[PDB]
Amino acid sequence: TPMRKSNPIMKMINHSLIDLPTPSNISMWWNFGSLLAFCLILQIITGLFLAMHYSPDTSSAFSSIAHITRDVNHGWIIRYLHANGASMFFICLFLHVGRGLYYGSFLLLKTWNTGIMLLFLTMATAFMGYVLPWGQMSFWGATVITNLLSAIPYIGTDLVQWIWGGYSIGNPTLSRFFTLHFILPFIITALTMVHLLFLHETGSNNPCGISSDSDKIPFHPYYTIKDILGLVLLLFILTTLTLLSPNLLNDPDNYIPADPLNTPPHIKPEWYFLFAYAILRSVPNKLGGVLALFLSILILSIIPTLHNSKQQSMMFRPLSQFLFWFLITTLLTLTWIGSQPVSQPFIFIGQLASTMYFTTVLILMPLTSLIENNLLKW
Amino acid sequence: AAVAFTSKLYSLLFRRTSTFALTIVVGVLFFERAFDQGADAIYDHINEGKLWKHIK
Amino acid sequence: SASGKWLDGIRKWYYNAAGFNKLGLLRDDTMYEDEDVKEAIRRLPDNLYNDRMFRIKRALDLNLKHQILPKEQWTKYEEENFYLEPYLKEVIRERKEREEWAKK
Amino acid sequence: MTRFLGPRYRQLVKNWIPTAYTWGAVGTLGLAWAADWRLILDWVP
Amino acid sequence: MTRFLGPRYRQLVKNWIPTAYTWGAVGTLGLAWAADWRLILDWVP
Amino acid sequence: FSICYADTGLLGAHFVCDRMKIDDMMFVLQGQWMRLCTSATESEVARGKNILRNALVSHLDGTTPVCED
Ligand SMILES: CCCCCCCCCCCCCCCCCC(=O)OC[C@H](COP(=O)([O-])OCC(O)COP(=O)([O-])OC[C@@H](COC(=O)CCCCCCCCCCCCCCCCC)OC(=O)CCCCCCCCCCCCCCCCC)OC(=O)CCCCCCCCCCCCCCCCC
Ligand SMILES: CCCCCCCCCCCCCCCCCC(=O)OC[C@H](COP(=O)([O-])OCC[N+](C)(C)C)OC(=O)CCCCCCCCCCCCCCCCC
Ligand SMILES: CCCCCCCCCCCCCCCCCC(=O)OC[C@H](COP(=O)([O-])OCC[N+](C)(C)C)OC(=O)CCCCCCCCCCCCCCCCC
Ligand SMILES: CCCCCCCC/C=C/CCCCCCCC(=O)OC[C@H](COP(=O)(O)OCCN)OC(=O)CCCCCCC/C=C/CCCCCCCC
Ligand SMILES: CCCCCCCC/C=C/CCCCCCCC(=O)OC[C@H](COP(=O)(O)OCCN)OC(=O)CCCCCCC/C=C/CCCCCCCC
Ligand code: HEM
Ligand code: HEM
Ligand SMILES: O=C1C(=C2CCC(c3ccc(Cl)cc3)CC2)C(O)=C(O)c2ccccc21
Ligand SMILES: O=C1C(O)=C([C@H]2CC[C@H](c3ccc(Cl)cc3)CC2)C(=O)c2ccccc21
Repeated sequence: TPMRKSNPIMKMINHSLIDLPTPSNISMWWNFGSLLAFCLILQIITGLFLAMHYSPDTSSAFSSIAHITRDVNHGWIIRYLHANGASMFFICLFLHVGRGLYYGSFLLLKTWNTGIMLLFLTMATAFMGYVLPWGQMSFWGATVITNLLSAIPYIGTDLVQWIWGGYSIGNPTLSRFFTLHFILPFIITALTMVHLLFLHETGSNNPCGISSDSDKIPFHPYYTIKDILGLVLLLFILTTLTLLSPNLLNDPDNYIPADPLNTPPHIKPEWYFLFAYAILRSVPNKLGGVLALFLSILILSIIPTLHNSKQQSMMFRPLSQFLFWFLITTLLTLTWIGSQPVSQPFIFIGQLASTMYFTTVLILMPLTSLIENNLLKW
Repeated sequence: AAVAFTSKLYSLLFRRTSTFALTIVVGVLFFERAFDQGADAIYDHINEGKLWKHIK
Repeated sequence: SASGKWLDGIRKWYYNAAGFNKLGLLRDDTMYEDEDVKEAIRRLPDNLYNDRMFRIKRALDLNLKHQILPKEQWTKYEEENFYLEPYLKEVIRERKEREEWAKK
Repeated sequence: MTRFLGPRYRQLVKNWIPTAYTWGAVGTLGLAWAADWRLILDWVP
Repeated sequence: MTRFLGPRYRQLVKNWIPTAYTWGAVGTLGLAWAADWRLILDWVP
Repeated sequence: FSICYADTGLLGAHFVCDRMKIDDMMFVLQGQWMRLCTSATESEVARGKNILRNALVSHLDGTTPVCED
């Protein structure tokens, strides 16, 4: 035998990414998982460096970041890279989800469920990093997200006070944010390995939705060079964002330190969250609002159950495709509404967008699938 | 027959992997310096009169 | 009555919109292989099995090459063969019978 | 589903009812004992 | 070991000497280029 | 095998395998090729020369092969 197959560690590597049988015909939409992994690695490295200069204390957090960006050699670009890498991470994440919704890869149940877990974990992590600078937006974001558990009817307020460690947001809460933000990424790493373990038991779905076991090619050299090309492209975009236009996504209100006595007139979270914010804004009831907020993501878990089609992929299903793109526009609409004041036109538009989101996932797609079946005479 | 440039290049340098690697390190040594100098020249030239190196 | 011609009209429209005929594929080729479908495929005679396998490989190759067949070679709506339906119906009957035994 | 409507399934469910409510008792009393839930524990002599 | 004393092993080592010193050149120049090691790089025109 | 023509030829190998052992066999064959290109030694070469001598003299036995030659 070759050494490639002489040994358990080596043979696992070989079954993973040398002699793995991959479909010949998968497209660019399948590159975004490797880019996700790359992004995780980038974040961990840049974070370990930042960590050695940051101060988890409310009387010096802000100024520690000032110190990083002004006195540490090239510290400014390390900061820039961390912040922009998070944004890239979520871009890839959203595109990665959407692929699977379009091409019917949710029928790999274990992979799909571990994906949902990973989405949740990544969001938690990103939010707990966003409050560390202790600027004016960070503070009130913390406040809202930790008051969320007050909606639990019997035990909520006590949960809030047990997470605060006191009567209010304060120094004891910031160190908790920092410990959790430190530890979560590694749990994410382990669960990613489990995710891929589950994947390699079946292999990759493909655009046509039919079995590809007659035309499998090896992962090396084809997809090795293909993914390397994808990485080069991602690095070009990331560099241009870091050096040529660093302030594109930046928010001025987080360059004012925190003031516990004043909330600013215009409130806006980080962009990858706006849509949830809009959903949360759309229900005139506290408990109902929070419930909707969490269901908006948890609803992905029952898509496999509502599947009626005989065919797996939307490639050959046009009515389906039309609905898919309408759903994507509803999400864009929620993102846009999240940016606007809480005033009447936007209130009404947001409520319609929310009802149409759930409607579409839960009702319209199942019924169009049945119509489609009937048109093909089965 | 026709001693052509790329064939000499293959036979002298690229045929053996060690020598290919050596060629690569030697090329990067000189590319780095030439490329830096060109870029710095262009940059300096785009905004003459505004950099403190010369105002000094 | 006319209603037959009308329904067949919309059905032909939907078939051309789907476009698996552009790849040289039959409808029964495009099913997802659940348990029953795999058992129906097991039951095919050799000639049908081999024809199916080649047709599918050819579609995959075209998809790899972002191309389609010449229009002259597209599958036409009026002369298609539902070769797998009969076997599938039998498989499903058998499973239904067993279920019905299991509740007594 | 529609499959699980029939005689055997009724008989089979009846077979497991007692074990079900016994595990229910176990879970309820354990929760109460673990959270010193006075609403239940104040009635224990 | 004592096994690897003999004619074939001498011939075999001679076969690989040149590749060995070429990889040595690669490693040395790379280290120097990577650490801007002036001790070597000051002699490059 | 070696198959010669006037201006060209084929130089290679032929084998039969069980379907689960094609990859290993290709690996072994190409590895022997690389070995000869990079690392040959005198002791084996001597053996090969003797095998070739024996073949040449063995073939030319009887009139038919000689006429044909
Ligand atoms: C100061 C900042 C400077 C920044 C500079 C940035 C420079 C970036 C350079 C990037 C170069 C990339 C090169 C990649 C080569 C890869 C080769 C390869 O294999 O590709 C395969 C890959 C496709 O993969 P695949 O295997 O075919 O699978 C895909 C599908 O499954 C296939 O499915 P299908 O076949 O069904 O699909 C067919 C069709 C489907 O077609 C449709 O769906 C229909 C579309 C119709 C459009 C009609 C026009 C618009 C709508 C008008 C409608 C009417 C309006 C009426 C209004 C009325 C109002 C009253 O889709 C296509 O054919 C798409 C092709 C084009 C892709 C474009 C990609 C854009 C990337 C943008 C990057 C932006 C970020 C840059 C960084 C910025 C930093 C600040 O891509 C290609 O084949 C195309 C390669 C070439 C792409 C070039 C892109 C150049 C972008 C330049 C942007 C510059 C401006 C930036 C602005 C920034 C603002 C902030
Ligand atoms: C979320 C927080 C609150 C959670 C509270 C939990 C409430 C429920 C607690 C139940 C405890 C008793 C369960 C016994 C189950 C035995 C099953 C079994 O197999 O037994 C036979 C087995 C094997 O026995 P055996 O093999 O010799 O024979 C058994 C054969 N039969 C059954 C026929 C007799 O025995 C064991 O080895 C069981 C070991 C169980 C060890 C449990 C340790 C206690 C852990 C829970 C208490 C601590 C909670 C702390 C909460 C703090 C909150 C702030
Ligand atoms: C510890 C810190 C200091 C370390 C310094 C390292 C010094 C040595 C650097 C050597 C660089 C060049 C090696 C080339 C080897 C190519 C082998 C090969 O298989 O090539 C053919 C292969 C395949 O080519 P092919 O398949 O098309 O054909 C090859 C066939 N032959 C050989 C016959 C022509 O090409 C590759 O894909 C090789 C990619 C190599 C990528 C290397 C990236 C650079 C990484 C090192 C530099 C950065 C160091 C940073 C240090 C910072 C310190 C502060
Ligand atoms: C910094 C700000 C960032 C803002 C947010 C960025 C992410 C959202 C981007 C939205 C726009 C994305 C446009 C992508 C290009 C679309 C091109 C297109 O329409 O091509 C159609 C073409 C048709 O091909 P086939 O049907 O396969 O057949 C062809 C072979 N014969 O390709 C497709 O349809 C492939 C579609 C794949 C999925 C695309 C998903 C895009 C959006 C994903 C993210 C949306 C938000 C999250 C959704 C899920 C939420 C639970
Ligand atoms: C002092 C300045 C620095 C000098 C640096 C010198 C080294 C430069 C870089 C050299 C890289 C290595 C090139 C040669 C690798 C040879 C590998 C080898 O012979 O093993 C191949 C063979 C392949 O396996 P099979 O497939 O089973 O083979 C069957 C074939 N039919 O064996 C293997 O499995 C691979 C074994 C790998 C061994 C690698 C050894 C690396 C040694 C590095 C030393 C570095 C020293 C640095 C010193 C720094 C100063 C203190
Ligand atoms: C840190 C987050 C994640 C990482 C690092 C990751 C990584 C990967 C990688 C490398 C692949 C290989 C195939 C490919 O790139 O398409 C993959 C496939 C897949 N991922 Fe994930 N993923 C993540 C999150 C998710 C999420 C959020 C979902 C779904 C909600 C998901 C569902 C899937 C599925 C279904 C596949 C296989 C689909 C197919 O092959 O057709 N993953 N993932
Ligand atoms: C999935 C992985 C990660 C994500 C998504 C993430 C995200 C973020 C975000 C969005 C910020 C705030 C950016 C800003 O305020 O401009 C941040 C800050 C920070 N993160 Fe990360 N992070 C990750 C991994 C890590 C790791 C592993 C560490 C290890 C210590 C770390 C350490 C820090 C530190 C110290 C800060 C504060 C410094 C600053 O605000 O510039 N991060 N993180
Ligand atoms: O990119 C991958 C992939 C993997 C390649 C190696 C990546 C990776 C990431 C980080 C490190 Cl340190 C090493 C390898 C992880 C993703 C993997 O397992 C698949 O199964 C797959 C299938 C289709 C298309 C692409 C892929
Ligand atoms: O009022 C808010 C608000 O409502 C949120 C919200 C946004 C959505 C978040 C969210 C929670 C859970 C999930 Cl799964 C996704 C997003 C929770 C915090 C903020 O992020 C915020 C930031 C800064 C100032 C004010 C605010």
